[PDB]
Amino acid sequence: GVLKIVKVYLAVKRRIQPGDKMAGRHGNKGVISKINPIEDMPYDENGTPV
Amino acid sequence: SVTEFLKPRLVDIEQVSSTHAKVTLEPLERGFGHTLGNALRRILLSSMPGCAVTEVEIDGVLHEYSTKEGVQEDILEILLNLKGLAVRVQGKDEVILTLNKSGIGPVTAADITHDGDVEIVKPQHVICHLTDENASISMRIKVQRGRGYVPASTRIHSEEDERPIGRLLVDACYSPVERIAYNVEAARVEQRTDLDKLVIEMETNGTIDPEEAIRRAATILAEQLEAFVDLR
Amino acid sequence: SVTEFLKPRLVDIEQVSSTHAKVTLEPLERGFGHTLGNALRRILLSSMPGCA
Amino acid sequence: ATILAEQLEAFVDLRFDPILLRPVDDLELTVRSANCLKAEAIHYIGDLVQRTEVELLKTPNLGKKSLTEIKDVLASRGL
Amino acid sequence: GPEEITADIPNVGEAALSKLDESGIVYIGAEVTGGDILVGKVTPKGETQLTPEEKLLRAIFGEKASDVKDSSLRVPNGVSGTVIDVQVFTRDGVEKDKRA
Amino acid sequence: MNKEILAVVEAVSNEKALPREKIFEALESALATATKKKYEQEIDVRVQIDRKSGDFDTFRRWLVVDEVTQPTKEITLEAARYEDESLNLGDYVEDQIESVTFDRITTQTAKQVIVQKVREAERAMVVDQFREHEGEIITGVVKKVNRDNISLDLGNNAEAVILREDMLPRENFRPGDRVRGVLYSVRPEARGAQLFVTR
Amino acid sequence: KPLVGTGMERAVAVDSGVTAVAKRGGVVQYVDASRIVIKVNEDEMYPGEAGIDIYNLTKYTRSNQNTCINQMPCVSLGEPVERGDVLADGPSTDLGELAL
Repeated sequence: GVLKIVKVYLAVKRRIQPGDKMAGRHGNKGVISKINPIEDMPYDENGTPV
Repeated sequence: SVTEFLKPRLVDIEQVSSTHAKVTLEPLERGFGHTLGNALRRILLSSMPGCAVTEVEIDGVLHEYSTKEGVQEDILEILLNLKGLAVRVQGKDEVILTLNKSGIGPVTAADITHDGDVEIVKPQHVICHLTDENASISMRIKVQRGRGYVPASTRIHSEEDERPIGRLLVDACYSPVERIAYNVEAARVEQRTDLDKLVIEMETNGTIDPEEAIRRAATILAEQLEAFVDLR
Repeated sequence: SVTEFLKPRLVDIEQVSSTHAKVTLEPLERGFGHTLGNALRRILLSSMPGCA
Repeated sequence: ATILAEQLEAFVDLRFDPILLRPVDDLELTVRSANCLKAEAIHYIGDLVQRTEVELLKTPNLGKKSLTEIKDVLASRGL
Repeated sequence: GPEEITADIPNVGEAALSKLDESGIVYIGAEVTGGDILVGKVTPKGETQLTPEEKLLRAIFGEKASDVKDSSLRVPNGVSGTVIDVQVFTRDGVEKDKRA
Repeated sequence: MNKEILAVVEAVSNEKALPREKIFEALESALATATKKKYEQEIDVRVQIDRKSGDFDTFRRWLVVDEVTQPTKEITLEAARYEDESLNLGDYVEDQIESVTFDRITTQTAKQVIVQKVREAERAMVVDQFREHEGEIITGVVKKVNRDNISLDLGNNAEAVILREDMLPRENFRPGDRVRGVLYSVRPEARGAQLFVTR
Repeated sequence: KPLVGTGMERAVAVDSGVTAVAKRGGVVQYVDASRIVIKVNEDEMYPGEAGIDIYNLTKYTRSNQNTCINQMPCVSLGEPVERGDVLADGPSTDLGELAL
């Protein structure tokens, strides 16, 4: 019955955002709550933020 | 002398390397060395103008998810490498650069045809590798000046004009300051034995002078504090 | 442009009493409010001259 | 606010073309078109740009494509 | 009657057809969003097999709108991305388009 | 190529309203617009299909002036040595050949020019055959009514538009009313309001 | 790569077919993002053949869960290779080690 088929592949670049599910390798899971600014996160003596 | 405050001033710019640097401010009274210093950090990591790559154009490439014959790395890898490129633009806020290369080997940032007003901080920065002798790469790089981080999604939603197929869009990271660390230590002057001095260590990408960054941060802080001074 | 920055416009002053007061600043650049508040709080707490 | 701003007083401290002199062969035009321009008594692009178009084909050894090309590159350069 | 893929689609603007090629398939590497036409398809309806009228009335006020109704595939709402690959499968005995 | 043009010229329902000469001239103009769209420059040209001879060709219109902008249509007032010009102004050439007529822009402009020519020709021969009727009383039936102008139908693809300016301040044509009305003026110059019928 | 691992990542990466593994040892005659052509060694020559083998790495192919599958070349031009070594890393693989 069908004489032609057209297939189109669409690529989407998904970035991280609040609500995405993140977790480690020890069963600890959670959801991103806030994309904090770089200047808001705590920093060590050398000034490198977490 | 409680009514009047001693005026701080810059006393030393210790340039460790092309990127790492240290700035000394003296003198500062009691907790000021913390407070002001903290503000500077919170101004330096978010409100520092800088030049970043916005758009890329490759003659033989029509979308970033494809691959080009003769190059070892992917087109997306090339865009990601170009994202970290640091350049200094003087005179205007919009520069188009041309990169032409042919032959086996890496393609360093020095291969970009400089226009005189635009300077390449890291000529040895790698972009891609041509593993074929008869392989030619021609690329047009668009660089702009701005502040903060502007994702490509913001640009595509703005949709000022339709772009022809083959004009790749990359995320813009205009901030040229990467690390800031402030320290407060004792200062000896006029036997006061109570004033403090502030040492700010800045690790940047090298396109902005640390003294200029400090001046801009102070100007921004004063402009913000002007409204509080007025108080309607 | 690039040098331009947002300035507060809705500076509202509410007088709860002769001493208690609330000041509302609207709007500010993202993160600038924390800097201004912390700096003003520290200056008022540990630097205001006065007789005691 | 006045104290904080005055603490930053010492820190704020803030508030004829080159192608024309080049020979006509630099007009990215064909060599035959360059010879046509030379035969036009115009050896430099300055004379061609300054003067209105004239003798575009009155000179010898003219071809249609070169006749189009000389004026096309003259208009495209916009010197 | 059999449906065919063609660039011409009834009552659509030129902006919608700009993304499509002459054959009737969106160009590879073209950014598309919800509502765009990736491939233009039209199905015969009501009447057909009248080619002189089709040639003569290709843009007259009758426009043979009821003769062929639009069935072009559209991007689902809320889906955005870049086209990276197009595949065409055609049964034997059917003329192959240029994209194939 | 040619067979298509004979097919589209022999399938015209209004052969009286589209004779071969005017429809082929419209096709020439459409192909000129297609060539304008094809090239990045703007050059007005003519085709001269050669209706009864065979295939078609393309020409080039110079429009001799002293300007330099848009070089494709610029020629000096005295450049007439070779190429058989021998004139001061108005010299045209047969230079450009092999113009593609199978493209989106070409097909779109061809069809648009064809339908526009259909409309212009039908207006021309509904204004030519009803121009001598000026000063005489001719009836009609209205079809569309608006706040600025209304439309009337006469017969044989005849449409008239009457404006508020043509209305007298006191006398008006009520919607749905048909009556004999004198033909005050006939204006072939304006495509709209072709038959200025009033009382 | 995982800073803290269990040492089993290499086995999982090699056993899975996501990454390209050199069937025979030799040198990388031609390295490219699309294909890798390797000239095998004289010791491992099969009789009556040219002596080169070509691996065509899959690029940006949709998976079952609508996820991109990308194979990136690992070796460089002129680098000797041996049987069992990883020539191109598959998705979520770094230097022949699985990295999720």
